[PDB]
Amino acid sequence: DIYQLIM
Amino acid sequence: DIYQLIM
Amino acid sequence: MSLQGIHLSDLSYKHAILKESQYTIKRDVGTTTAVTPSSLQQEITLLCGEILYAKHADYKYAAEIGIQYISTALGSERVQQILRNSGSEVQVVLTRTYSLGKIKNNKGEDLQMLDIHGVEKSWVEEIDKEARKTMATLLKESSGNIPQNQRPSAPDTPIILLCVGALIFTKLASTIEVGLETTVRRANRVLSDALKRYPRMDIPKIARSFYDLFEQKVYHRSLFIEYGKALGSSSTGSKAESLFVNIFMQAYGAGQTMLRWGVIARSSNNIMLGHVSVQAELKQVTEVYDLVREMGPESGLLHLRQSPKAGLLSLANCPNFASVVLGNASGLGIIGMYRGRVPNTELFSAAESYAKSLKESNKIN
Amino acid sequence: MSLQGIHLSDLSYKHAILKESQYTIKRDVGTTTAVTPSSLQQEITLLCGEILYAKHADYKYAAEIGIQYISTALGSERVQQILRNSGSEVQVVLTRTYSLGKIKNNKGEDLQMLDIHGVEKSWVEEIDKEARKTMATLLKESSGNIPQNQRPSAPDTPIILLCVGALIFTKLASTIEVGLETTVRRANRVLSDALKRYPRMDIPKIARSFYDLFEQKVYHRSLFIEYGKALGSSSTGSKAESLFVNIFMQAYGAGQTMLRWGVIARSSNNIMLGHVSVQAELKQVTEVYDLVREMGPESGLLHLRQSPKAGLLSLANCPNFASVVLGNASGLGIIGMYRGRVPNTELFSAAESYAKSLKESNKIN
RNA sequence: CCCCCCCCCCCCCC
Repeated sequence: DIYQLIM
Repeated sequence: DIYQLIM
Repeated sequence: MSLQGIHLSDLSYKHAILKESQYTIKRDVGTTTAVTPSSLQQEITLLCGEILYAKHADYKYAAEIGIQYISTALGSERVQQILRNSGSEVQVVLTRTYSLGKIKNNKGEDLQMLDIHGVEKSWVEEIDKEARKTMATLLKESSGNIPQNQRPSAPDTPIILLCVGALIFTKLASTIEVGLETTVRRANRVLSDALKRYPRMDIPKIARSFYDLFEQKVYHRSLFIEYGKALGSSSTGSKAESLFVNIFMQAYGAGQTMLRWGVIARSSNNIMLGHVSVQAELKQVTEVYDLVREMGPESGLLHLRQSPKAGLLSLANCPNFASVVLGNASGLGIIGMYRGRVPNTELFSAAESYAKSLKESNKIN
Repeated sequence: MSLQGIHLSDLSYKHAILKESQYTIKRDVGTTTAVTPSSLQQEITLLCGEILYAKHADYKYAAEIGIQYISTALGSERVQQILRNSGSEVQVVLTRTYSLGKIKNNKGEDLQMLDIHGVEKSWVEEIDKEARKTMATLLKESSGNIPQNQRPSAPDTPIILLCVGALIFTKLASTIEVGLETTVRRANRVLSDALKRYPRMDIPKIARSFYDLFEQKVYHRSLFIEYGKALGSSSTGSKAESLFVNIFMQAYGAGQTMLRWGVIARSSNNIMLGHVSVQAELKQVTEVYDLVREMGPESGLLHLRQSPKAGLLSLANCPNFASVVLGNASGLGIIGMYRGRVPNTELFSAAESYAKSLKESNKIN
């Protein structure tokens, strides 16, 4: 679940 | 009748 | 023989470096902002008036509604042009009226509500409904006691909102706390007639909204300035518009109080200006003032526009001149709560003593 | 009958020799460099923010990412023109967005990442992965506690990276150790809001990366300078951009501190300037300052650009004037740890004694 | 040969 962070 | 005020 | 060729002129060279650039910067390439067609000017005035006469849960986009009124005043395409010339690649999105739903108005048509890009429709709907409930309560309590100038549809409500905006604008070189306190204090007096017409406009929250908008969208500052320039250039106007131009002109030299206080120190004949430490720096001081003269009228708007070129006008590399200037300001009582640092305490004390002696005594020339 | 016709004007002649050349020099003919099209500014901004909020084992290409942001702000074709006008035949290469693979983002599309020439894709993958892991851990610690200003996607993160780069740029006439120490020391203060927002940006490693980049790719110095020129000419900007321009002006007279200190020694009225040994050299000193005036505003950038023409601005052939200038600076206490050589020790001592005596006493003119 | 130090800015009142 690491590549869908909002940033 | 709140939306019929003249304003 | 003579020490005459020993001269540098570095600040003029720095300004020549900055001014003479043949490449323009590109910022905000994929961002968008909202404008309103001038046809909707009436429908934005009402909005600017509904923020004023009711106590609202949230004031997030009050500054945006003021900017929308500015957009109607100047024109949408003109606002595109202003933003483009400000150096930002923001793409304008146009405001659109939409039918609220089954709701019917007094004229028999559907109730049309404004749709502003970046401003969620829930906020506009809740402001509208809250103001309508407030007017219903006021009419129920008092019948026939509502004049025109106590209604949201009064033509100067956008100008009152933008007067609070101009108050917060004057303190854009200060911090948020000092700016908010100054805005509330000066709005209690300057906007006293407007506050008497609208006894429940939340000046602190509107001012915080305006500060937020000015920080987030720097280009809007330029838009604001254009409105002021477009307002002071009008042949006629209203008293609210004249008040707006007065506050806008009070915002002029923002972020450069040391230059004005140096002119004051010279005007007061402060003899500590004759100190050798100050004489060793008067050359660069005069060079900064010459830079001001070269930039011209736009030099005062440098810090308000938040121009990166601002900082050439800084007198921070003349600590003895700055100390004497601050001492002269303190002796006259001008300094107030100015937080600019004092490098040389001895010159500050001497200048303050001389300024106190000069102000207390009287002379005839 | 008179010694009036004895004169040489050798420094002006050398400048006219070097300047009036009909042949340009070609360098870097077979080489290539990377740029990013302005339309990818958002995509580069994120990357410039992901070097900031995580602790990375390797910071090799951070300066390259800052240059990529400069390229997006100026434009790829305009950056190619800049690098050509700097006198380099480097062939610009264009950044390409590539899909990572089977990995998908929150929007349901393929995760597109930047592909920069000369930067291994593995470095970009590891920077992005470490940043994502760090933010995942931070959100595991606290929920909903991350505002926009603490996120990598903040628009000013490239400007923060470039401000660390500009701090290392100010010390490009110094050594690597002094430059790194100065950059860390000054960044602890100047970039304090950024260091609060991003508590784990490794300023020493980013500064070493920028120093490296300015060593291998000298033409990028020119690019850097153009950014400053393009950034100080903008009507508006952010606070970080004003900070960048402030440091960029602080870099101006770099490599020529003896000229500034000689102007100081003239403004300090050091009596040892009147010593006959210095008097025999004021004519060539005046020729050096005349050369500065002839070169104009671009004379300050000569050492930053690493121009071969730099060194015509050297006062090293006037040892007694140099000794008196260094002594006057030492007496006033501004010499610091400057390592310039003092040829005449006696003139240095006398000048320093007079300057200390002048600074201690106070007089009114 | 040259070079070599230090340093964001802003901040009051109307």
